Amino acid sequence: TSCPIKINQFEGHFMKLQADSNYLLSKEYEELKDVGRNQSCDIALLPENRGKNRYNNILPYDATRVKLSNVDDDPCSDYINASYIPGNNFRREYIVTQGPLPGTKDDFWKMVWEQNVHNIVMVTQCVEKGRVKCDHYWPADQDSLYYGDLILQMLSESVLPEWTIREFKICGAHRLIRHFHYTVWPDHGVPETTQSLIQFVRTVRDYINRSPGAGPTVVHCSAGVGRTGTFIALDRILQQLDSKDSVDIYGAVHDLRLHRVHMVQTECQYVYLHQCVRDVLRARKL
Ligand SMILES: [Cl-]
Ligand SMILES: [Cl-]
Repeated sequence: TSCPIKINQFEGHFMKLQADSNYLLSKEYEELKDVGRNQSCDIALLPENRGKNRYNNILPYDATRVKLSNVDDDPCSDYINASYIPGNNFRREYIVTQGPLPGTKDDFWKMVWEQNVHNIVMVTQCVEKGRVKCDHYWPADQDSLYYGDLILQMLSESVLPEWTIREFKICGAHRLIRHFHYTVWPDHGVPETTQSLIQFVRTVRDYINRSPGAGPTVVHCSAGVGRTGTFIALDRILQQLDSKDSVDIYGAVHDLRLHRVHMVQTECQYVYLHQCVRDVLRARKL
């Protein structure tokens, strides 16, 4: 369930993994294949919930799903496609979810309100080369909108070359929510540089560390598994490097997989995590 590498050995460890056409890397990534796989997704499968899943084969485990509150009238009114995920420090440091659908964006905001979320991380565009990935579930401008019993107002939007940071006020109290939208992930494969995602993660983590009251950080892409799991794994491992004498990429991904299917969905993303750590450690060493 873990594979901790001493920082001074990490360079050579990763070269070793990469030798003979990623021979041993592939072997290790495959060891993760089965983690979590005993767990059912019965609630997600109930007829009343079918329209609430973006992908009919990417569903939260019963044991770790986030539940919406309910009172009077409440079939599976408690359902959203979202899972609690541990971080470097505590259980439920994140909530991972699918890209909201037009028909579940009210549920999404209800969850953000009920869970005291102050930071949302989005690692997809809404449409990628014409394929719908996520509904545009926030306001397009500063004009307010209702989502269910909540009112949302976008107070600010700061567009940078690789991500956009929005701030919303939500009234249900009123709270300030920041949205960190990474806008450059390639349509296929991982980002072209490690620096891009490293700098994005570092920026998000700065803000999270400035939100001590908050509930979990929401992270999503389209399905809430591959890019999302890579983002969370990188956030967790970068914190390891700052605190610790070793780094456990395998262990972070193992832990993510115990909580949601497919977290870090491709070997390419698993390689990218190693290349990110390799690059940070090279710069430190120097
Ligand atoms: Cl749920
Ligand atoms: Cl960790």
